[PDB]
Amino acid sequence: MLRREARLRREYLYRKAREEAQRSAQERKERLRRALEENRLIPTELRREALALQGSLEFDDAGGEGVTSHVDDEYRWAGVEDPKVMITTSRDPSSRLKMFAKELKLVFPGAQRMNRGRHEVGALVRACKANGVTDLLVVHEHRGTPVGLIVSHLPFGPTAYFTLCNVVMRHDIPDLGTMSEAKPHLITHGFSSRLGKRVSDILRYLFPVPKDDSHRVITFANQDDYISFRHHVYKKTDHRNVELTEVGPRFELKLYMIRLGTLEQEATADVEWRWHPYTNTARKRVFLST
Amino acid sequence: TRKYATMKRMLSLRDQRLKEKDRLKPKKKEKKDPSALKEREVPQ
Amino acid sequence: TFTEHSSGVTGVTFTATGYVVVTSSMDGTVRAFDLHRYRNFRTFTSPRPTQFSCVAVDASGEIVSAGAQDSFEIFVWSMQTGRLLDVLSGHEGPISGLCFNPMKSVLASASWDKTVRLWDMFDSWRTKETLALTSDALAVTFRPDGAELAVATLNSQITFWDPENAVQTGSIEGRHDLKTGRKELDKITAKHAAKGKAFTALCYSADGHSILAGGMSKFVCIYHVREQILMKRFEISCNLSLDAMEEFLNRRKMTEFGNLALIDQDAGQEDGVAIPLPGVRKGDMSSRHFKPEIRVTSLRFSPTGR
Amino acid sequence: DDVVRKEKPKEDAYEYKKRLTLDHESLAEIYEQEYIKLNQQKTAEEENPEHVEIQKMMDSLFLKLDALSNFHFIPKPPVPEIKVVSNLPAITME
Amino acid sequence: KALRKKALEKNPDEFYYKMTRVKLQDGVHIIKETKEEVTPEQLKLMRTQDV
Amino acid sequence: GPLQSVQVFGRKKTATAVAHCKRGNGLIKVNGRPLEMIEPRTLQYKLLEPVLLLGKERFAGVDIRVRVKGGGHVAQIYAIRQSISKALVAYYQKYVDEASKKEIKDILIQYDRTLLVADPRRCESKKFGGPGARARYQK
Amino acid sequence: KAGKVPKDRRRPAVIREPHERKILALLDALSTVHSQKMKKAKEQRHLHN
Amino acid sequence: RDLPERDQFRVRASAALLDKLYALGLVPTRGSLELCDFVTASSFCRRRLPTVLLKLRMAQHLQAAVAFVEQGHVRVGPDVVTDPAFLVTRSMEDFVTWVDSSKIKRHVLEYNEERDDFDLEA
Amino acid sequence: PDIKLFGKWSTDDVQINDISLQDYIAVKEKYAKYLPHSAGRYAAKRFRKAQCPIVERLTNSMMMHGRNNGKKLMTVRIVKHAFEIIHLLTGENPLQVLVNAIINSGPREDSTRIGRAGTVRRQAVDVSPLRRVNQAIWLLCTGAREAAFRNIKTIAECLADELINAAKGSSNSYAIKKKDELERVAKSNR
Amino acid sequence: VYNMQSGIHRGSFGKDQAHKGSVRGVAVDGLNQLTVTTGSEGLLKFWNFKNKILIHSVSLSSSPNIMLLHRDSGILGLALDDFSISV
RNA sequence: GGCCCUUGCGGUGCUCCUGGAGCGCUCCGGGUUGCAGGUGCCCGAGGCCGA
RNA sequence: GUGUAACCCCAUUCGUAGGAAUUCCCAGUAAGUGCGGGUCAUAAGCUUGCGUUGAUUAAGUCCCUGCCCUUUACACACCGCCCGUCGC
RNA sequence: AAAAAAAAAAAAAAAAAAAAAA
Ligand SMILES: [Mg+2]
Ligand SMILES: [Mg+2]
Ligand SMILES: [Mg+2]
Ligand SMILES: [Mg+2]
Repeated sequence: MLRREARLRREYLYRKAREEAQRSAQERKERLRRALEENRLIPTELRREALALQGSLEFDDAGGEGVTSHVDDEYRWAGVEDPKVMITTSRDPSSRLKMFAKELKLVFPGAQRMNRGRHEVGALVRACKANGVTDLLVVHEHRGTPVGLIVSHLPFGPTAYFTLCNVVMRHDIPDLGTMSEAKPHLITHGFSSRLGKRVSDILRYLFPVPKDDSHRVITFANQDDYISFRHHVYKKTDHRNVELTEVGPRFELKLYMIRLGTLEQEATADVEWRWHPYTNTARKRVFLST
Repeated sequence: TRKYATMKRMLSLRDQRLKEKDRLKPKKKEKKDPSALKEREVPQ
Repeated sequence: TFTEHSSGVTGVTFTATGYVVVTSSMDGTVRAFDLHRYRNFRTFTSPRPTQFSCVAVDASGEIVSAGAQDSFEIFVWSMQTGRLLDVLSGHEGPISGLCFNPMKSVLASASWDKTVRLWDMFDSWRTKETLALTSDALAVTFRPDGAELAVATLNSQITFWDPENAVQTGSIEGRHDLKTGRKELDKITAKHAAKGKAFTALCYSADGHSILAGGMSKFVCIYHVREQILMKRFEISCNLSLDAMEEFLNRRKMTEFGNLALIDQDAGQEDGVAIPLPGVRKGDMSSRHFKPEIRVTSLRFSPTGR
Repeated sequence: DDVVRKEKPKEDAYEYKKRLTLDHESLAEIYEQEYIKLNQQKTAEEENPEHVEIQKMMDSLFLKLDALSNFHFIPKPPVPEIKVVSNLPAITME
Repeated sequence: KALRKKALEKNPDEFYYKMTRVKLQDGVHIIKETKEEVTPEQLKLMRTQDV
Repeated sequence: GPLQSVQVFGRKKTATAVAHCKRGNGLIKVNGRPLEMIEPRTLQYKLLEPVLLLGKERFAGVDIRVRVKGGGHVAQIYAIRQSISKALVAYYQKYVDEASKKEIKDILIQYDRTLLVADPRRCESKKFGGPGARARYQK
Repeated sequence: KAGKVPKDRRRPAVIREPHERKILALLDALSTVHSQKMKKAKEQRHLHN
Repeated sequence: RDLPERDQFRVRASAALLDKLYALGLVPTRGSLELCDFVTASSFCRRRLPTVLLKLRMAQHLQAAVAFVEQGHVRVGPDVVTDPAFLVTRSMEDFVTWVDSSKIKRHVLEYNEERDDFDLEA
Repeated sequence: PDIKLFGKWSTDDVQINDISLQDYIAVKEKYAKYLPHSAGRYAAKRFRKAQCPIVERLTNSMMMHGRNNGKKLMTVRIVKHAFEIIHLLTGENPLQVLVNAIINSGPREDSTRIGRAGTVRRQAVDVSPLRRVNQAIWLLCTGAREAAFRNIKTIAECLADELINAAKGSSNSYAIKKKDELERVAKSNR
Repeated sequence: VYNMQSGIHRGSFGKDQAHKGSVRGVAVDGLNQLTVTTGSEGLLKFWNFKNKILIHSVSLSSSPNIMLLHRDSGILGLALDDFSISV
């Protein structure tokens, strides 16, 4: 199994290297295909090798997988199987942190929370991979308030680092009751840039495919690179009029890191994107919106 | 006494009973002898 | 005779009560057949395309289980409903074998990571046990009462464990007993090959006082489990037209250039029908088909005991 | 904006029954329609000489290929179909 | 970072013929100096030259 | 002619011990010190477990030296016991008949399997499995 | 490093006469200046190229 | 290829063929049928066991790699194979390793300072 | 060879006079150890701690009570001193004393409660042997801890006298009082 | 008793000697559980093979001559000097 | 344990019956040997390499 | 953790703690102890890694508080119709 | 390019010699 995991990773990185070549290889194919379909001069860059493209074009069919994308390879079983999420905390947690980790279990369908004792960081990733855990969440705290969040996709998936800003928990609010706990509908709003499409994908795949008539709503709203997490359930009193009742925790997120590897590989994994605060134009730039 | 990974005796590609075009390579490594004189053609 | 399966069948089992036979195949399917109406009434397949290596069915007959060559995980289905109840994970490497406890309804599976794992089915908290071994495991069998367990390991030892207490009751060393002979094409001698071969088939007697072990040889060894001694050795065959039967190859056939086995190989493959293909161990396309090796693929003992 | 269910190539016998009951609308009447469709499609395969010729080439090649791998390949999931059993004693199957 | 990446794909079963005569010391591959292998006759000869 | 010697490893958590056993008169030393000088002495009997199981007649023909590093007190003691037992079994296999090796091995296994085979403690918990029994969960 | 050599095995060192060291010191000092001269001329050629 | 691109028969046949070739390793990725004309007689030779031993850095010379399988130092799972003509699947190449109680595995373990007489000899 | 606890207390002479508790007290030849420190996994599965020797269970349950948890060697020496004092005072095998004390301290029937906000009612119920052993050990350890608190007397002497009194069956011990009151309440609620 | 592989003495039966007279025959059961020996004095003794503890002794009418054991059946054959055979 | 022109020491040159794979030999007998139809087989170099 | 150990152990002396309510927790888990780092966010009486010692009870029901679903693949065997209202 | 090892010299330098990156 250890050799299998090492073998698969090299295939994953190796395919990532040639994704740019294959996109360039594909893009020049349609221009020739457009050139033959509508009788017009073949572009001079395609003037040579034109017959070779035609032969591969004639081979092209629906059966082939097509051009490879690293996002698809990372999230291979996103739709077919329901995700399995495990939630843990840092060593020696506070009382309020153990409340927060208890609430994230209810938010994510099918999540489980395990006590972090003396478990080294490396061993947890090994155990999660062995038992088929899809996603791993690690949460930090400062003076009884959660302050950091890490989301990791176990099969050599991307690792996303977050910092929390305005956390309000249900345990603060009296006599709320019990949650609906049904499979939720997802509302993603404000993500427009290419990186914004990347980040919204990571957050969406933490959830299973819901039912059509589900009344549970989870909203991720981006406003000036700050993502707002909101949890609501609605009741249709009558046509065109809807009532919203808030349930669940309320907190904000700020992304500053995405790494290709897992949280066991800080020393080897490459950085897809980092937040650089000491750039001269750092204060006047946003990345999740265009 | 026993041998392993044996292969049948076949023609080699460096045999001179082949033509020069067909021959693979002379497989010769040349080393500049320190005692050897360096001679060059440099027009004045 | 049932021909529903397309590829070879790796394992087969009867249910404990009914006249029902369950098979697992390389097709990726586990099929159940009834003898009352002679039909394949239930077929189980994995959500993922995988090949199964063995089958095990509970004594009650409600639970059907199978293990894979590659996906490294045990699949468990329900007999009456036919849906995938669960996927048991934790092993590393292929699963060598499975067996249900006849009286307790727990599943024991051996794998190539030097481990044998016990799974509890009708347990609210999903208790699991691991049994670590010095070398890779190959087979697992329960005694008829179900209070003792036997594991064959790659170093040719049979270890007897107590499943409920996870304690090793005993061990049996069996490397010397498996007299193995050299094949015609082997460069190495009999002893060097024997140092790398172990038992691969085990079966308890009806009473359980003796154990039968077999592998790639013409001998089946019957051991007394409590004394850990070899009571008897049975010779399966004396046919010398089968490969690897005799330990020392005849000196008469040797010449200066070797025993020249390929001449006889071509003479034997002159049967035609197919074309021998390089790299096939078994089958029509295998070159070494006219004189196969002697191997005892499996052993079983009658529940009657006669 | 939810995760969209992807399309499986594998069809279990629980959603196979649903499809037949869906479009048609007694159980024998449902099975009668599908069986005729299955035979009609099977006749189409036999009436095209090229597809028949290609299928025989696949059979010869694939039996060669799996032998080289010693029967270690990715399997094909079984497709659900309808079969004709007739009312006569079970001796005939023996 | 270049070195740590190489340790990821390291195969423990790898074999090289240098490994037979050389043993690791604390993990470091030290090439031990070759022995001179003098015999008693020459050893007696050096002492006569020294005096 | 050549000396008959065997070196074997024993492990317990981060404690690792290397034991060298050769032909001798019965001397057992740990880090240059006798067995009775190893601290803590509260577990001294745990350190004397193999000898009392096998008697001095079997240990009278061998000399064993153990070098142990890492871990704490208890882990080091367990590593030393495991290394001593494994080294003795290996020596009687290599330079004595196999019958005595089998008898010593099954006595040691019958008392406590830890003396010969180290079992690492891994992560196994209810949390990895889903709620409910393996059967009867979602029908 | 393998610096250690036993007492019995070690040999006395060579004792050079004063004339020999004068000749030997001349060559090393000459070689140091010559080696320095060539290395300086190396950089001038590379910069000009 | 000559069959129409929008034909169900072609699509199913194309997926079955590329899935078998990818498992054997003859084709690098499960792409289009364009990759299927790149398979040659040499593509089969690259999947033999002796050249795989060369890839896994267990051997460095092809004559040495062929020598080891004949002398029975390499096993694929519990089975030990002595035939140099043995194509190994991508799954099975993960379980080629030195057979236990072999002098080469003794040399490897001695080099790494991980040799214990109890486990190997047993 | 003969295996004796701490090198001086034999286990062959130990015998159990209760047939019900024969299968749940591990003191005989197979479970005989030199020290009450084996580092096994006896909490892994249900009913497995019945295989743990009774002295090791007493050592573990004496660590929970009135101590910073995780100090096992101190508890081992406390048990050794208690056994030495018991042998000095009574003159018989301390293992037999411990077995008799555990046999005597275990309640036979308990009271299952059905409780509402207003009042609680009870029904007398049977007790399984495993719970008998668990409650016996827990009561002995708690009695020793309570006797040792705020007194010029180390825990070893209080533990020794507790086992002595419980084995004798005297009512001067904490566990005997608790057992008698539990059976009395169960009798009253029949 | 000697080990065949090493040739090392592995103990002896009896405190000093098994029999007063000469030992005519020895035999070992197939399962290595019982060892039976004979003496010229006319005694037949059965021993445990492992711990070498005497079990039972049988007196014979005449001195035994030769002795063989049929292991699988467990049948022992005795020839005596009075020309009779006892099974 | 035994050895007494010895050795915890080492080397050579011939002999040692082919399963199918040296068949055919008591006698008798061996002389007058008294145009259906065939179209085969062979021809691929691209490295998820190591040094 | 490369930028010019306590805890524990033996022996000596001395000598008679936090309500009502409420939160969290199932195995290397609860609890105690030491030793590092400050890593482009957060962090200074704080934050995160690493190791050492290591437990008691429980492996099951819907009784309370609630949550998610349902009441239209004909092997053998088993079983044999959920109910009510208002609209069209 | 660079971390080494073996010699001499001057009040560190100099010739050879291996490994590693590229
Ligand atoms: Mg804690
Ligand atoms: Mg801790
Ligand atoms: Mg308090
Ligand atoms: Mg701390």
